[PDB]
Amino acid sequence: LIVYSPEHDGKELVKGFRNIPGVETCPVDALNLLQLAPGGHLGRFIVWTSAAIKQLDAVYESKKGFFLPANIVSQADLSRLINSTEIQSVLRAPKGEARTKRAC
Amino acid sequence: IWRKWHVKINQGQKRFATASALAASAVAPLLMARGHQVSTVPEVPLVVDSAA
Amino acid sequence: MVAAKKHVPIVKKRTKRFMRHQSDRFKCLDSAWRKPKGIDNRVRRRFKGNLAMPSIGYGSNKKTKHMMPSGHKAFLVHNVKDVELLLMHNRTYAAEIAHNVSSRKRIDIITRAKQLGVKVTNAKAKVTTEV
Amino acid sequence: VRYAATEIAPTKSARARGSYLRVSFKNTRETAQAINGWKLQRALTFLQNVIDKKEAVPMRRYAGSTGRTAQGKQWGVSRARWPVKSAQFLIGLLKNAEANADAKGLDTGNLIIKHIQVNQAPKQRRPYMSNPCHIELILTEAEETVQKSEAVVR
Amino acid sequence: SDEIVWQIINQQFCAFKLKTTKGQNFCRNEYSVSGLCNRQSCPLANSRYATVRQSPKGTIYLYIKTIERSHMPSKWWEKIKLSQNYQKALEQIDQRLQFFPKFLIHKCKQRLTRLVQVAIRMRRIAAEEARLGEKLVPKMAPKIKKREEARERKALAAAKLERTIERELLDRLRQGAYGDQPLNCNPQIWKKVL
Amino acid sequence: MKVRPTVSSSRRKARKAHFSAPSSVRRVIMSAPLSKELREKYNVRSIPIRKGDEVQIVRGAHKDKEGKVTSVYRLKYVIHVERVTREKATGQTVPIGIHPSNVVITKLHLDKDRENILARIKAGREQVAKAKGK
Amino acid sequence: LSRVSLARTIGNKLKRQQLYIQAKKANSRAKHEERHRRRKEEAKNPELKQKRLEKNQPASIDKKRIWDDDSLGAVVDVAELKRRRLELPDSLTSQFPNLFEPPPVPKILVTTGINGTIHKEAEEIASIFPNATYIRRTAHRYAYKYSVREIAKFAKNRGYTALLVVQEDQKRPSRLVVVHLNGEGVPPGPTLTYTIRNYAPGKAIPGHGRATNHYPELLLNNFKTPLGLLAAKSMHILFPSKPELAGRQVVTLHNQRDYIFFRRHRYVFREARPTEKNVVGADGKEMEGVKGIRAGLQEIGPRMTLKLRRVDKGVGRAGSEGPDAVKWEWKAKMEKKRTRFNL
RNA sequence: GAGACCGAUAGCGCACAAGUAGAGUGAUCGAAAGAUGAAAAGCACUUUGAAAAGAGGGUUAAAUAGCACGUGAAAUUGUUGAAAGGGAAGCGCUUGUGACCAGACUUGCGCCCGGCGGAUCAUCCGGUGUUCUCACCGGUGCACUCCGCCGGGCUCAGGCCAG
RNA sequence: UGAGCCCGGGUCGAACGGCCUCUAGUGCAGAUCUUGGUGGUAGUAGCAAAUAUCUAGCGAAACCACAG
RNA sequence: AAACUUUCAACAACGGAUCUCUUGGUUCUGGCAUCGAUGAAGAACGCAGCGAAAUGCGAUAAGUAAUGUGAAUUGCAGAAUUCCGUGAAUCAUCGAAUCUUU
Ligand SMILES: [Zn+2]
Repeated sequence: LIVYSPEHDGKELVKGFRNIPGVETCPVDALNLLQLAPGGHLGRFIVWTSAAIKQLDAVYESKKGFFLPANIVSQADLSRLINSTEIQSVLRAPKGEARTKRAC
Repeated sequence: IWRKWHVKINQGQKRFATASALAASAVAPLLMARGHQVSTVPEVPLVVDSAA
Repeated sequence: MVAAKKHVPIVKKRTKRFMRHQSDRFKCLDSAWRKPKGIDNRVRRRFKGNLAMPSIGYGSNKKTKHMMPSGHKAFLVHNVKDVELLLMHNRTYAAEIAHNVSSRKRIDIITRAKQLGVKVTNAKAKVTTEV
Repeated sequence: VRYAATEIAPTKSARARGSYLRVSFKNTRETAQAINGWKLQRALTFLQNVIDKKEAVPMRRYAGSTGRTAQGKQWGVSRARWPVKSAQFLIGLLKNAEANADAKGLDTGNLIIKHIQVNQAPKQRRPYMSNPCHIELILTEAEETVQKSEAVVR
Repeated sequence: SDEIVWQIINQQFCAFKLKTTKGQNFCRNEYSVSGLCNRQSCPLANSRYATVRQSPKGTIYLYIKTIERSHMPSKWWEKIKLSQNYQKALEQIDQRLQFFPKFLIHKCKQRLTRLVQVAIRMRRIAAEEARLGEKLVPKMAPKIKKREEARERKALAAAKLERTIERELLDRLRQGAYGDQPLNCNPQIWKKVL
Repeated sequence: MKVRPTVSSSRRKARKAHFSAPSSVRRVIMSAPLSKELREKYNVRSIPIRKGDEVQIVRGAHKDKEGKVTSVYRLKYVIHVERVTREKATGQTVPIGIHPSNVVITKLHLDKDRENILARIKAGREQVAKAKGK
Repeated sequence: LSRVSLARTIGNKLKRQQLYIQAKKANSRAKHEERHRRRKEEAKNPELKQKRLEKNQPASIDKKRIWDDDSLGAVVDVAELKRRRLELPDSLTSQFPNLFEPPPVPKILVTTGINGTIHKEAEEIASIFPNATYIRRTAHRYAYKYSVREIAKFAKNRGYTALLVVQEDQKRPSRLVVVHLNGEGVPPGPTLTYTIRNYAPGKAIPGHGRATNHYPELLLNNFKTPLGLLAAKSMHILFPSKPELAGRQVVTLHNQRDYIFFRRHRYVFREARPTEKNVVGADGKEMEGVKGIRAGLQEIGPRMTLKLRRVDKGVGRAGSEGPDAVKWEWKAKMEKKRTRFNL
């Protein structure tokens, strides 16, 4: 997906990417979820322009009634949360192993 | 014909989904898990200069 | 030494199929099992000398479920890349070439599987030996 | 493996067919069953002696109680009848097969009726329904026997 | 975000996933050290990863992926050539994958063992097929098979086999190919011919 | 992709328009490419075929056969080349219907109107060549 | 209706069916009337029937055969080119000097594929050829896999003349590989690979017989192409040249439209029954000399069909070395036309 | 101009002769019915006979695609082969007999000599791409090391069932 | 366990399948169910609208869970 | 013994399901506004070489004129009808005409 800035790049690049099978073009001010997650599957490959990044900084402060959401988790790395000196220090000794030997 | 064909979604939830999709697009394992051939792509948010 | 893994002996609790009640009499009734829903149906009430119904007690051991008599599990393959996925599972899985695979692609799959040490169930398909 | 009984050579057989024939299926089937397995000239004389009235055709499966005479003593069936049109159609197909065997180069004095099959034809849409039939008969030659020669010593 | 991409891969959709009805899922990714979809074997949901792959030349390499090149899909893997000596290659895997998870080390040794065993088996198989000379070829296609069946039926009809044999035997009997006093036929039959 | 709203990408309408076309539209549809030498000579790629052209068949079981077009059967959407015929059961030699897309015109039946067609096509191609050059 | 399809002109199925039925009635009645009138005029004038018969001949694919305008693959007639030269075989005897100074008595070794299951079928095929022994190729399941070249060398060292390999498909015979081992200092010779398609043992044949130990006589019919001459000679060397005529046994390999029908009969020269006709000769009736004499035949051997698929220089593909590795290979595109035969 | 529609018992009653055929004094009621083949190349000719029919023979990639035409289910029917039965058949569990069909572990690795050839061997030389320390080529040679290939030698491991 | 699924053999001739989601005119043994096709009765009753016996030709209907 | 009845397999029938197809339907959307006493909608009778149906047309009758294109129509039969031409066509456009009985 080609994301461009129509103010700084113009709309002539839309014509040159039209016939190439598969490639799509979208302005940075009118991004489409149907194109960013095709089929409901996340992770679309995107070629940006430089002006696309600068106006991508710009247009998320211009939406009225919307601010960029704050996550309920600060550090999403669970291995950093659990395997850290902070938590490992207060942990009681293990009560068993991953595999329990059969007693009788 | 008076079946409900269209779905009203809150604009806040649509902007949340668009921002989540944009954030997911900057992660390369998600790009290959979606099915994109990016093994020769130098950086996942593939920024090219506007002069090109 | 090349065979399947060491596995516990394969025990089938029942080898026959569960036929639908009165399906041998009517040609409009397929033999696929349907649970009887009538109140006085003696198959449903489990009277003596009648059909048994499928129960969870008839289930197979989890260590030998889905396992062929040779000890392998069937793995459906459509191309050569699919048999390559059994490089590390040559003793646990056997290749089952799909029914719509052409002859030359079948030759490619059989050749690669032999090199990988993977058994093919239908290697006597539309191929023949040339001297 | 098991091998099926191979067919006899096409140079030793002669086939005749008749399709969508306007005769009753049951009477034609019984007439064909009566002459099944016989020699060709015997079947010719029987059908010509059932077209003009001397000889009877017994019925076993599609048997209707119509006549009870002595002509069924030779077949062991107490129910005997005389269909006429089925005899004419069987006669026509038998001379057709005779012409086919004469053209092919078979000895017409040693022809036997290997098999004769009467199948049902599509019903004539006119509630009264007609019952046409297909007939497929195959005549063969009598099996030939050759005396062996004594084996040689080595 | 290893856990978040793992949740997205495992619970929603992955293009490298083969779901079988036999109790195991498989990973179609080429860099998977074991072709199984589970948490430890995922090449995508693990930022630090290691696998062992064999080139078409036959040289076997160890591929190592770190988190600091994770935004560089063209620079994800560093490739290290493994020795032809099996024990020295095992020690090379031990030396390069130091301080890695033990699962990755164990699966790398197992994959190297299986690749060397497959190479030896391939050499033995190639020698055996070179000695025997056998080769699998496709059977006749259904159109060609139908063509041969129909034309063989027509050729058998046009052959007139028994008539041809009888005619050629009578022709051999006429021209004296069996000689005077033939052992084939009765003396009266030979008298009638003359 | 089509942009003009008057164009239809319907398979149904396209098939109906193709198989229920008038004779002049069928003439336009039954067109054949020119040979390489004629393409460099007249600067024209393809022309509607006509009786009297000499063609070479480049597709089908009658490949590399040459001959003069003796019939343009627009109803059956086929042309009849000279000596590319068949045999019936009775022995009659019937022509074999070859689509005009399967042949290449090696010699044109040059009249005044055909020269006008060639001139118009050449003028359009050269004016687009001028537009591309500058 | 010989030029027009009613299905492509009438859009209604029922109307087209009614029109076709009426056309069949009219055409059948007119054709029967025309033939009855013609027969009445043949009865009036019995001379123009002969001109009608000699002018209106039925067609045959054999007469429509396409030849070529000689080296192992040219579709030519050797006898007719020979008669052209009398009024351009040498390439065959140059390429195959061992097959083409009489050959010795043949000893045949018959085997199967690797894990062969056709033991009775291969034993019967060996029982076809005089002086033929059948040896299995693997003994048990997990023994040594001998190659065709090794077995050919082993049988060459033991005095065998030729090696026959019967290859199975679905537990039925499918391919026949004939290798000529030659003798003295000559290497093992050409390899001919045929396909067995319609195999039936003697028991399957209704009204059959049991063969004896007499040497049969060969009826190799309709071989004209140099490839066909090579196949006929390869079948000829497998059998002894002198047949024991006391036991009237005939082995027939008849080539028709590239298909070689193999049969085996026993015969007797008997007097004709008075309803039998005299035997018609080829291209003209009344076989001169045997009018009233006919041959009775009884099948004592298997019915099989062969089609030559490959001719190799050595023992198979692995064994043929130089640029003249394969002598001839069958391709389906060579049977693109139904009147083109390779023999 | 289109569709997350229907696909010939569906979708308009009507994909085709459809408000037609046909019914009713009339107002009105109102069907069934699509597919040969790429191309008719729509089966010449010989021979039975009175048929909307056959046998040879031909066209076709194919006619068991022949204007009864793509494929061709079941109900129901005929020919052949096998088995059983004559005061019901059919079903569940368990052996036996006959016929037919399948074919068990895909059946390997490691050491010790001799010869040969390559290299990740040579602190050998030159070049290329790089994540800048890892890969890939080209040329040298076998002192060491490591791989293979060939000829000998030895050990071991091997699937199932009985006692 | 099961609803089911996979492979072999034959026929055939132009499209189709798995997985993750979405969607619905989505699963039949019965409704004196609808439409089509096909039976025993039955070559029987009778020769009747349409098309006093024996023998040719023509030839139904009621009824039918399976049998006495 | 033979005959009959039942089950299974192969082949051959009956029948038209399934699969695949679709110049058809159905639902939505957009531009536009145009029947008739200057005789409408509808009904009937006729016009072609072979016309059964459908369609077109009206005694100028599967049509005439004018314009445009540029070499056919076509199932069979016929044309000395036209191919550097005011010119084929079961062609398209269409401004001029003909237009039976109701
Ligand atoms: Zn995964």
